[PDB]
Amino acid sequence: TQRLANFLVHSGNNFGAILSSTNVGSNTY
Amino acid sequence: TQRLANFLVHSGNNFGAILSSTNVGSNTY
Amino acid sequence: TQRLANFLVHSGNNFGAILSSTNVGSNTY
Amino acid sequence: TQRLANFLVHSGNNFGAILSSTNVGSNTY
Amino acid sequence: TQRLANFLVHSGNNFGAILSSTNVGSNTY
Amino acid sequence: TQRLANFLVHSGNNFGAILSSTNVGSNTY
Amino acid sequence: TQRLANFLVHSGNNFGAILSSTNVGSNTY
Amino acid sequence: TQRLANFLVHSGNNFGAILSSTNVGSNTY
Amino acid sequence: TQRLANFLVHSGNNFGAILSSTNVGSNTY
Amino acid sequence: TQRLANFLVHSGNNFGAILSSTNVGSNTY
Amino acid sequence: NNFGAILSSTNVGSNTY
Amino acid sequence: NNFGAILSSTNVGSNTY
Amino acid sequence: NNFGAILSSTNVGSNTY
Amino acid sequence: NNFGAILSSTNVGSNTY
Amino acid sequence: NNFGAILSSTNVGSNTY
Amino acid sequence: NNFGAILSSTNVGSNTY
Amino acid sequence: NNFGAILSSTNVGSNTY
Amino acid sequence: NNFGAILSSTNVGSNTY
Amino acid sequence: NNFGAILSSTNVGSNTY
Amino acid sequence: NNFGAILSSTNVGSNTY
Repeated sequence: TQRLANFLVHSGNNFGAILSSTNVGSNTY
Repeated sequence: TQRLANFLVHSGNNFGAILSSTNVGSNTY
Repeated sequence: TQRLANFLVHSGNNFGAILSSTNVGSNTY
Repeated sequence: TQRLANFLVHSGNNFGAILSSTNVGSNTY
Repeated sequence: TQRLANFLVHSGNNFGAILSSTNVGSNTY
Repeated sequence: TQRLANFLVHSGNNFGAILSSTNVGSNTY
Repeated sequence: TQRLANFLVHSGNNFGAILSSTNVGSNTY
Repeated sequence: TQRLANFLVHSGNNFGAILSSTNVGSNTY
Repeated sequence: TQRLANFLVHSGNNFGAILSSTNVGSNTY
Repeated sequence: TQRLANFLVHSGNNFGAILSSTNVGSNTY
Repeated sequence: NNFGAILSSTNVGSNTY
Repeated sequence: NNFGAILSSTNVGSNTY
Repeated sequence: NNFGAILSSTNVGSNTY
Repeated sequence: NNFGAILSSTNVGSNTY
Repeated sequence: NNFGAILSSTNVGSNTY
Repeated sequence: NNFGAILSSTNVGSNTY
Repeated sequence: NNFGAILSSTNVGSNTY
Repeated sequence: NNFGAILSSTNVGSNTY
Repeated sequence: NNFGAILSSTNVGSNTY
Repeated sequence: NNFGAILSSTNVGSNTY
């Protein structure tokens, strides 16, 4: 059982998520 | 059992999600 | 059992999702 | 048992999903 | 048992889905 | 323009969905 | 324009969703 | 424009969602 | 433009979500 | 523009979320 | 007289998991 | 007279996990 | 007379985990 | 006379974990 | 006469963990 | 000699939104 | 000799929003 | 000789928002 | 000789917001 | 000889906000 992962990212301008996990509620009652 | 994954991304301008997991509720009651 | 996956993406301007998993509720009660 | 997959994408302007999995509720009660 | 798959896509302007899986509810009660 | 809807449900044991909207990806690349 | 909706549910044991909206990714790359 | 909604739920034992919106990633790279 | 919503819930034992919005990542890289 | 919402909940034992918004990462790199 | 809807549910028994 | 909706739920029993 | 909604829930029993 | 909503919930018993 | 909402909850019993 | 796959994409132009 | 896959993408131009 | 995968991406130009 | 993967990305230009 | 992975990224330019 062997798992290998490789990631290479190049970003000029970032306004969002890269390799990220985001949670937002924004709920209304 | 062997799993290999490779990722290469080039982004000029990012406004969304790249290799990301996002959750948004935006619910209304 | 062997699994190999390769990904190469080039993006100018991103407003959505690339290699991403997104969840949105936007429900109304 | 061997599985091989290769992906190459070139995107100018993205407003939707590329290699992505999206879920949206948008339900109404 | 061997499975090989290759994908090459070139996109100018995207407003929908490319190599993507999308789910939308949009249900009404 | 008038819309009227009425729902009545009686459930002993639930393992699935009742009056629900579910989305599952379970995709593989 | 008028919309009226009524819901009545009785549940003994719940393991799933009742009047709910659920999203699950469970994707693999 | 008028919208009216009424909900009544009786639950013995809950292990899932009632009138809820849930998001789960559970993704793998 | 008028919106009216009414909710009444009775719960013996709760292990999940009632009238709630939950987000969980549980992602792996 | 008028919005009215009413909530009434009775809980014996609570182990989860009632009228709540919860976020959990639980991610792994 | 009914000009709307009448829904009746009656269950006699027990639920065991 | 009913011009709306009437919903009735009656359960006689016990729930055991 | 009802021009709205009437919802009635009656449970007779006990819940044991 | 009801032009709104009427919600009633009645539970007779105990909850044991 | 109701032009709003009426909510009633009645529980007879005890909760034991 | 090819026993696999060869995919070639060539685009000459510009994309304007 | 190729027993796998070769994918080539070449774009000459500019992207303007 | 290739028994795996070779992916090449070449972009000549500029991105302006 | 490749029994794995080879990924190459080349971009010539500038990004302006 | 590659039995793993080789990743190369080259960018020539500047980023201006």
